[PDB]
Amino acid sequence: GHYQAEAALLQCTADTLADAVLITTAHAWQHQGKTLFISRKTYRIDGSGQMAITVDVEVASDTPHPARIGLNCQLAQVAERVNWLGLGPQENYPDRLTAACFDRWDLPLSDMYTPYVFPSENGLRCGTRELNYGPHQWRGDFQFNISRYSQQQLMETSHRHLLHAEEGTWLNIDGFHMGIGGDDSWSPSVSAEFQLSAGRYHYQLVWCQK
Amino acid sequence: VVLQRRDWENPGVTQLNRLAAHPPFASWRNSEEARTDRPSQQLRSLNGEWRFAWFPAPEAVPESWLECDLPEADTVVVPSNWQMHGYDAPIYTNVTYPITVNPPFVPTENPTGCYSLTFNVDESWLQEGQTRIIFDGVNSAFHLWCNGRWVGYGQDSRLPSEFDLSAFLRAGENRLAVMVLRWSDGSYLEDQDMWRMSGIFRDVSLLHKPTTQISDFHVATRFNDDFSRAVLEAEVQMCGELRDYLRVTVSLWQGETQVASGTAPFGGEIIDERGGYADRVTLRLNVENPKLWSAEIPNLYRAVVELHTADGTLIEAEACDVGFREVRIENGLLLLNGKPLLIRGVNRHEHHPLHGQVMDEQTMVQDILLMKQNNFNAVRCSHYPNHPLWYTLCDRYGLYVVDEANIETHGMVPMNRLTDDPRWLPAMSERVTRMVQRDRNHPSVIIWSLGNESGHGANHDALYRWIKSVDPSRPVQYEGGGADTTATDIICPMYARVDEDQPFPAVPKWSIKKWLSLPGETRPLILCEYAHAMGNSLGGFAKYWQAFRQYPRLQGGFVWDWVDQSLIKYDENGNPWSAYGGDFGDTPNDRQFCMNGLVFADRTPHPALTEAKHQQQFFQFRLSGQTIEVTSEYLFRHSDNELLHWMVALDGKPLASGEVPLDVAPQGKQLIELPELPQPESAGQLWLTVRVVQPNATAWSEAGHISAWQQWRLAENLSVTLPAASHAIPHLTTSEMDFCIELGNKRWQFNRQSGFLSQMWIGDKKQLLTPLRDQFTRAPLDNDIAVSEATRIDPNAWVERWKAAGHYQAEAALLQCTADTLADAVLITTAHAWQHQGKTLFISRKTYRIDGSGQMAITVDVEVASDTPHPARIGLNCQLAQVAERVNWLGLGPQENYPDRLTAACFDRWDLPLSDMYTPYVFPSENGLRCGTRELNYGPHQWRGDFQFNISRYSQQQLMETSHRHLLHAEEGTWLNIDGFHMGIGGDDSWSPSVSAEFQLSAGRYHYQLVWCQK
Ligand SMILES: OC[C@H]1O[C@@H](OC[C@H]2O[C@@H](O)[C@H](O)[C@@H](O)[C@@H]2O)[C@H](O)[C@@H](O)[C@H]1O
Ligand SMILES: [Mg+2]
Ligand SMILES: [Mg+2]
Ligand SMILES: [Mg+2]
Ligand SMILES: [Mg+2]
Ligand code: NA
Ligand code: NA
Ligand code: NA
Ligand code: NA
Ligand code: NA
Repeated sequence: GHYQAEAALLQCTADTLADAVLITTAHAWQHQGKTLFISRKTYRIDGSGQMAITVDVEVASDTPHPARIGLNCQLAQVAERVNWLGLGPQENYPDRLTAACFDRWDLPLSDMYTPYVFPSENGLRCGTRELNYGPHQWRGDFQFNISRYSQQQLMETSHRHLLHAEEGTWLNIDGFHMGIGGDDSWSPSVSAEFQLSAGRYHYQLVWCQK
Repeated sequence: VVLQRRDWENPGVTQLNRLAAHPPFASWRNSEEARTDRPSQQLRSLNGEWRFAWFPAPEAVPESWLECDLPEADTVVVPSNWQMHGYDAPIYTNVTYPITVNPPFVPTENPTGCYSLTFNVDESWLQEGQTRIIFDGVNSAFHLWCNGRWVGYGQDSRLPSEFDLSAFLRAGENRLAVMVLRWSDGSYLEDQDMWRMSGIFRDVSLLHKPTTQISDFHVATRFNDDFSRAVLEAEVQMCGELRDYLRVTVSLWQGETQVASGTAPFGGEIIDERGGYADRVTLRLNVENPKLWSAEIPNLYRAVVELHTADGTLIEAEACDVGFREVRIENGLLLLNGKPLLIRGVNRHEHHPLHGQVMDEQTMVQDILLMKQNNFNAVRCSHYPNHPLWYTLCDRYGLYVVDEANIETHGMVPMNRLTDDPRWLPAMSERVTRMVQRDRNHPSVIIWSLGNESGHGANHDALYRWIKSVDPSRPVQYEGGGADTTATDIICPMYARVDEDQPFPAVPKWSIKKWLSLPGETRPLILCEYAHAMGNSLGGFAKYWQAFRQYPRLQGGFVWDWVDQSLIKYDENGNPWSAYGGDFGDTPNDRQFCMNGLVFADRTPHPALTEAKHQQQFFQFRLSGQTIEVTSEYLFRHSDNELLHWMVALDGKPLASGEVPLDVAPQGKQLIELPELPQPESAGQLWLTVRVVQPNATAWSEAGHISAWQQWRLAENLSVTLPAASHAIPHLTTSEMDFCIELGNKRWQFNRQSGFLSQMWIGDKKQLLTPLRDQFTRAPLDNDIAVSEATRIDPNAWVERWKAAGHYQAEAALLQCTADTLADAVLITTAHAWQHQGKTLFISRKTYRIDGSGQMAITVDVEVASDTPHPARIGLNCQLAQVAERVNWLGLGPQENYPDRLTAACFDRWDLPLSDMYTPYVFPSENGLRCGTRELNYGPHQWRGDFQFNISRYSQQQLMETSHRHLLHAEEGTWLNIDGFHMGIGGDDSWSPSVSAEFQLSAGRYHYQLVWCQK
């Protein structure tokens, strides 16, 4: 029920600090009485404008290891370029990133999408410390993809020519992402060291304006 | 003549007047005594009280000593090593010879032990037949006199020397004089990494044989394809006068049943143009469906060899235990009785902490029992022939033995300088040939070894072929010169790693997996030494066993090694302490490098032993849904003394348990279907534990012995239900120097100059003696230190890199220390930089969140500079004020376990006395860690999370500064180390970096979280 599971709110509080506002949240994703994931976050917005998001996730040991642990949202902005400090310039995944180099990369938005004829998750870049898109900057240690196509649209479409640019830009920022495998394509082929099996996961992001 | 000839400085003379080697004799004059292995009146022990005098050199020995007792002499127990009686110091050196390397010469100051014995010989022993003396072990060379007359000379410390005394003895009182030299040319071949001692250290006895005697006999057993038929072949040799009326009978016995018998006159088959051996005969006995010998089932028969007259008068009888088994290498696999062995082996020196190198039955039995109880099936005689009883016990209890010649020339440059020299071939040959002649009839001996660490010389090739020629029944192995030379049937490296190559010039150690498939290579690989168990070690052990099980031609190895070579010394109050190299004034020395055991010298187990037991299990398990699949790794036995106990628990709380009898054929599988398990009410992780129990006692184990276990995680139910909001609210008191938080009779004090929780108060009672600080270092393990020779330092060793980077000197510098008030909590935020000489090694960012329930939530985020050596640990430490009796935890245990040595540990609720949370390694280091812990309880304290911890009365600082365990003092309160992360311990070897990459703290950024509350 990973594709069906809905977020249920456990906690949502706000506190005023010396030079910041702190929002604290907790969610559970459940499928037929079973808790698959728990997400606990703090958002800390300070006087400089930077929003620090600290995320701690629990994944039930007996549920299949998840494909990714991250956040997504649809930005209103459509910008021409994507600028990042991390692995590139081309698409790279945890078990396929040796070719990629760490550096400052700047590509048009369209290069951040790989037009596989059968559409799927694509265009990820790993080992990223800084991502820039229009006025937005994200900092941390994350994997990301960015495009005009949502994960849902990619999931529901069988041919690349039937894809349509959605309003704004879909951003997926992951703290962790499963390997892609490929020893073969007709059995589970992702190696254990690339499966998200740790049980507890932590990542932090800083979101600010350029 | 004796002084003039200096036979102890001539590798061309290794003996004078010594009798031929042979299998164990007792010269029974009663066949029934021979059958039942009862004592023999013809074999008398001379052990007990002898007289002894120490001299600095053989030139210092007064001539009168030959004729009568020195009044200056003392009375001492024999067998003994004279260093153990305090006459001079034992020397611990590893590679470097304890004498100047100048073959064949030894120092002129050559410690000389003068032993003598006045004893009675009855006339009946001298009127007829032959009286010989037997010295089973004399280190390192000796001259023998009897009633003042020179008898002979012997070398090789590890095999018996025998001399005919018939013409030297008189009726009544006789006197033996034995002049034992510490050093001789034989010492050049005796450079084993062990204490250098000397003396008459094995049994001394007298044996009476008739003039017409059995002088030798060899037992072979050959089989048909399915081992349903066997032929026992016994070759027998005689000395004395040949007569037509002489006969030999060989009988085979199964318990009290005679299964076969053969009789013949002397006279062998024609072997060449000059005829045959008139003084030998070969009897052949057919055996149908023999019971086969193995370590699994050590079935033994008894062979009795009788020399007699045609009309039935017995002259004498000899006998041995016979094990029907075949050892062969076929298609690259070592087979026993047609099945591929998986060698669960260990190297074992003959060592006792009180008695030195003197071995006794009790110590031997204790070692064998502990080995078998810990799933070992094989032992390597590192590096010399053992005390004869050892083989008899291995025959009877069931262990595979590698019998090894007493040859090690490690200290030579290059290592084969002597072994490639034809001048040293005679001396080397006697150490090989006399071992074979003695031990060839033992079923436990399955492999011959040419010695240890003597490079590869032409002499090895010659002696390899000699053994292959005289004994085709056993493979020959030898490691020197790169582990895969033409002098070895088995690729037998030492400390070759599983996946990692070590490409040393000329003698590389390939990954064992890679080694097998090198172009042209076809042999099986069995490590003669692996998993160096020095101190806190055996990291990565499971990696070897995973590989052994996956690759057919990887057939195991022998752990180095069984028992720590520590010796007992006494303090001023007579209290004993464990000593090592250098503690006896011995110099130069190699310090603690003599201690590499799975067990302490007194046979108390190190934590590593349990890891060995678990990985060497004979049953394998898989879980699929409700089904447990049990696979047998036995080759011969059905599981006829085994039952499976299963237990399902929820965070340590038993929910269901049952038992099923195991009925598994060798190599077979059994499926056990678990019953419907009731859903647990509470949240948490369900764990399945299975264990294999032996309901019945055996020769080697008690009833209820656990032989195997395994755990799996089952269903987990994550906690979604929030704690009911506590009504109380903590109060922050700010001052210039401190942030104080109060909640009832509870205070938390954070120093604002340092940025650490410097104190906690429960009422008016202090909880901390030292502030809670970050710790990134450990008191270095033997593996960390990585020294095999005290002189040499490896700049790549972990301790060296840590020291050079300033990890042990690093000073915390405060970056940020702030306090905030939330609706229902106080939030303290800190950041520290650890720096050495301008360079930042680590940054620690923390939050402490204290709520109304009195729980302190600590979040820690650490950055580690990518160019600093990976740190030993990422954690916190403090000295608690409390000293409590018990430590209680939910996590891996009960024993000490580390990230790369935790497979044996089980997740459960464990409760131990505080003292059991400290492992008393003789050389102190980081110790007592327990991993995968979710909850820890000590006195009033509780910590929750996912962490590793150790807890004890010794700081890392004291452990780092103290060279011997007995010098450690309990500190005030209790030192707690709680780690989010801890580096592997390594152990593949202990003289270079050995911690595998997946166990090094290389991630750059680390996060862990702890909750500290009062229980
Ligand atoms: O305790 C070590 C153990 O291992 C074997 O080899 C010893 C070791 O000594 C070091 O000085 C050398 O650098 C290294 O080449 C060698 O492996 C030996 O067979 C054992 O008897 C014992 O010393
Ligand atoms: Mg690369
Ligand atoms: Mg000599
Ligand atoms: Mg050596
Ligand atoms: Mg006895
Ligand atoms: Na699709
Ligand atoms: Na194997
Ligand atoms: Na050693
Ligand atoms: Na059974
Ligand atoms: Na120490």
